[PDB]
Amino acid sequence: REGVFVSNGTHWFVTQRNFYEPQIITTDNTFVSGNCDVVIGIVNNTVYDPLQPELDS
Amino acid sequence: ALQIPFAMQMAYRFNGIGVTQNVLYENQKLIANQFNSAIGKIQDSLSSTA
Ligand SMILES: *[C@@H]1O[C@H](CO)[C@@H](O[C@@H]2O[C@H](CO)[C@@H](O)[C@H](O)[C@H]2NC(C)=O)[C@H](O)[C@H]1NC(C)=O
Ligand SMILES: *[C@@H]1O[C@H](CO)[C@@H](O[C@@H]2O[C@H](CO)[C@@H](O)[C@H](O)[C@H]2NC(C)=O)[C@H](O)[C@H]1NC(C)=O
Ligand SMILES: *[C@@H]1O[C@H](CO)[C@@H](O[C@@H]2O[C@H](CO)[C@@H](O)[C@H](O)[C@H]2NC(C)=O)[C@H](O)[C@H]1NC(C)=O
Ligand SMILES: *[C@@H]1O[C@H](CO)[C@@H](O)[C@H](O)[C@H]1NC(C)=O
Repeated sequence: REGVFVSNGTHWFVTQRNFYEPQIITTDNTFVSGNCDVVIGIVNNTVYDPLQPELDS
Repeated sequence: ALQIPFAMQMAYRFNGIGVTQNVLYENQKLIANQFNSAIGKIQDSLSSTA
């Protein structure tokens, strides 16, 4: 939504463009569009959905 | 200078005009071809038009 994806080598994070602040990738930090096939250089990682552990209680 | 991939710099340029950056990635080959062709037209324009 704002910022850019980065990896420390082992894990994937989203970060604001002008200061390194690594945050977990979530359905709040990110928006969907279309599917994997169209994007040049897309990568595979989990996106954590913050609602699911709440409803898992 | 901080390096950034050019297809990712252009996504920042698209957000800078209020076009959501998925519009670049979904059209990256088209946007690249329109840019390459437009630089083509500059050479033809300048080469002919004194
Ligand atoms: C990349 O970031 C992750 C998360 O900050 C690091 O994984 C953690 O590493 C510490 C030890 O350094 C462990 O105590 C945590 O349990 C780890 N968390 C997870 C979710 O695995 C990871 O080590 C970092 N990698 C690099 C190369 O810096
Ligand atoms: C991202 O993950 C998907 C699976 O979730 C990978 O898709 C598989 O790719 C291989 C090789 O083309 C196929 O044999 C499988 O049948 C594919 N599975 C599915 C469900 O499509 C994909 O290759 C991964 N992409 C990257 C860039 O790592
Ligand atoms: C958006 O506009 C471009 C033209 O700039 C369209 O791309 C052309 O599509 C036709 C076939 O429909 C081709 O003959 C041209 O060679 C294409 N031009 C380029 C530069 O690739 C594009 O199809 C349009 N898209 C939509 C959804 O209207
Ligand atoms: C990045 O660099 C090399 C040379 O262009 C190429 O082999 C590799 O596939 C490229 N990856 C992407 C995602 O374009």
